[PDB]
Amino acid sequence: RRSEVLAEESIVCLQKALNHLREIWELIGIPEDQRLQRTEVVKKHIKELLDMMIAEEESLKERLIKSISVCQKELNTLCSELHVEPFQEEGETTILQLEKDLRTQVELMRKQKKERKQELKLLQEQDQELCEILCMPHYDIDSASVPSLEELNQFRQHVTTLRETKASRREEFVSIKRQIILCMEELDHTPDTSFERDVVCEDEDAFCLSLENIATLQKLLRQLEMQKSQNEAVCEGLRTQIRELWDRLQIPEEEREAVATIMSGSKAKVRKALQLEVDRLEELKMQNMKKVIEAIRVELVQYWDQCFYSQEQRQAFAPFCAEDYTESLLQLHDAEIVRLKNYYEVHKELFEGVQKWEETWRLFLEFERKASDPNRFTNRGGNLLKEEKQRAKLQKMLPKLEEELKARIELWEQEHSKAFMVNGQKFMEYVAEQWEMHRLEKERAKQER
Amino acid sequence: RRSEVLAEESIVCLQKALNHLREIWELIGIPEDQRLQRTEVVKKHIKELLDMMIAEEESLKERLIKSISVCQKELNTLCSELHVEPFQEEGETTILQLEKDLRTQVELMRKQKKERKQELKLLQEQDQELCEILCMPHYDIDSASVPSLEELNQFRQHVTTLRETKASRREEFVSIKRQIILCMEELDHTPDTSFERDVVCEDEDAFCLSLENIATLQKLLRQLEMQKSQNEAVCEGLRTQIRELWDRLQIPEEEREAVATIMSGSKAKVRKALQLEVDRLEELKMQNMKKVIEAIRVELVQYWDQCFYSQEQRQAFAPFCAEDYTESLLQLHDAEIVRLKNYYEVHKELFEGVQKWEETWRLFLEFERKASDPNRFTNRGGNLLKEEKQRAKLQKMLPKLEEELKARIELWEQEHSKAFMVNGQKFMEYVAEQWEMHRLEKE
Repeated sequence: RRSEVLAEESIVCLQKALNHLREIWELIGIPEDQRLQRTEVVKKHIKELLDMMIAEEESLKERLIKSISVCQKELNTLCSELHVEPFQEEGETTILQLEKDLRTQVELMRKQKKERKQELKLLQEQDQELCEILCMPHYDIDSASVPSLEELNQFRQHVTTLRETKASRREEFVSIKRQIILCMEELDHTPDTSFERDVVCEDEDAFCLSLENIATLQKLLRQLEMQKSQNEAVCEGLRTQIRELWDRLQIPEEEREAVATIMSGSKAKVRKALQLEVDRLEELKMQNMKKVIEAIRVELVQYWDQCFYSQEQRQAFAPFCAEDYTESLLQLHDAEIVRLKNYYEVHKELFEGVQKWEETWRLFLEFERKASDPNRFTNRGGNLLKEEKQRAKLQKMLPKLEEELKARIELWEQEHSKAFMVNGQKFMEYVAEQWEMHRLEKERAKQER
Repeated sequence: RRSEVLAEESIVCLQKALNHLREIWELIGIPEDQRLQRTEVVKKHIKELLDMMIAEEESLKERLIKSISVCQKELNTLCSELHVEPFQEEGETTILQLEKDLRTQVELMRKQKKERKQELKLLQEQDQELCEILCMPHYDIDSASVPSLEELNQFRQHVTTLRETKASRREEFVSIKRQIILCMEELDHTPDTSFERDVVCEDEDAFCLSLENIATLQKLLRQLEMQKSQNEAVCEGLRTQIRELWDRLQIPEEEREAVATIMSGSKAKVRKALQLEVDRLEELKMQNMKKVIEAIRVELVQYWDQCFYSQEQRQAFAPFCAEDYTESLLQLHDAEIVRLKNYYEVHKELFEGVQKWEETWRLFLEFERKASDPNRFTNRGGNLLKEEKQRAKLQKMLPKLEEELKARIELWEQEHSKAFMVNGQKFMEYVAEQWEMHRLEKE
């Protein structure tokens, strides 16, 4: 109302000024011509200014009103694209205020739109990122244009669940790697594969966490466990074989407790040591049986020096040589030597007398040689009579044997049959041949007397 | 009531405009703040403009008053100078019209001021120009400041009178110049003086028409006129002497006419010719008296033989033997020939007898000679008788003559006295002294 009064005040000012100008035009003489020529200037300036400001405001009405008319199309645009009810009031209803508020709400909803597009951009920046790793497809909108709150939250839950699954698969990767490492450390493997080097050495983050690479990881663990299982099986075999030779040989407590260290974790370089021990134990059995079989062969030689010996009867055997020691060899020697022992115990006295004859014979030859006077009396060993005295006893002992030996031999053929060889044939023929050489020596020495 | 109408018209326009603009401010919601601002803008600007208008009007009004004041004082001062005729118009004073009027009157007063001052300068210029030539004083001022109409009149009348005097001086100059010209023509002067040659040859406009050169001029004219008068007087004297010589001489009337042309003016030609004429006439007179004197001398010598003379008588008189032919000498010779002719004529009867005796005696000697020589008979002229007879007659006449003659010779010495001689002595003795020369010639 102050302005509405200041208007009337201005009018009053004008009227007063005009009155004054009319006064000073009277104090001095001034024609109506110059008076009108001076009032015309004032009216001109006035009209000019009035037209100026009134143009400013008249144009201003059109400006604000057009601004509103456009702004409403703009809001109807921005309330359709964005599912939100338009806002308004019913008091002012003031052109200025209405225009200002309309432009305000428009700017606001543009900020909203920009924020939605931006949020969408970030969501995409996470989506394309994660989908590359899990090898999952995205995402079917397909709107680089406009979104909605419902759709926004949908994609939000989508991404969050994606992060959940990604974290889970990451945990799986972690654990399985933690196991694979131990397996490779056990088998002493070292990767040597592009994939293996990725898993073990690239040390995250990797890889394409699609079901493919994961399945390959699982398969790798299965392979390491396969090799480990193989090791355990084989070395179980060896560990059991050493128990076999344990029981067969001796299995002492101390030795067993010693090898018990080797009776441990299969999957290593232990295998070589165990195979070494097996070859060593087999060789040990071979050499032990070698000692035993050698000994028994010596006993065979002794028992063949006890009776016998046709070298063809020595060759009547077979296990001589025997560079191979196939255990059963021992089982052969046992049989032959047992047979030989029993057979000896059967014809014991026979062979006893058989040696008795050669002993008595050689001795008797020595005594006859001493009695044949190589020097005698002058060069010999007294007593000289006792030598004859025993020579007689020997000479009595011989035919008692010869008759007793010719009996058992002739009895043996009836008992066993059918031939006889005693490093010569038969045996009493050798005897008679020795009696022959002796009696011939004596008959020839008799001519020397 | 028309400017007032347009004024109320503008008030209406303003009111309407304010109403409409306020209405626009009510339609569109203006929070009064901007209203109160804009109204302030309007009132401020308009009050500024109107105050500019008013201030301009006040400045111009006060200025007009100042102009009226200055022009008023100025007009007082412009009324004092020249003539005090202030002018006032009754009716409507009217500030503007009064200013325009006072300004105009000031303009006109300045105008006639400059006009009268310039006219003063010009009048002084003419004044000096003329006063340089007429050599008159000027003027009684010079008071170059301010003139009055009356003073203008005084200077004017002064100049007019000066022009009159100038014209007069020039007229007299012309007349006297002409006269002097004719004078110098008469005597063939050829000016010769710086003044003479300015006057004659320079032929205007000079010299200084002062009292100086005018007095000098008239003095020169007096000199030349005196010269001419002297000359004419001399010529008149010559003419008079010539006339006197005419009266003294025979002077033919047919010879007195052609000599009238020479007796004219007083030119040097006339002068010289007159002098020559006089000299010629004096010489002629002298030669005439000469001829006459010589003639009288020969008449004397005619009479110096008839009775006279003797060497003493030849020495007697004879003053003329130097030829000074005056009228006095003429008179002398006249007296002598008169006295001589009379001395002879008085004794003419007494003088003839001498020649008679001498002739008679001479021829007597002739006859006495021819009658003595005896060779006569053979070689002489007859008649001898006549000869002898005549001789006898002679001897008869001779002594009878001497008788009648000796009576007159003694009678003359009885008068004037006392003796006479002729070529010695002589005379009557010589008469007888010849008879003895005959008487001795006979022995």
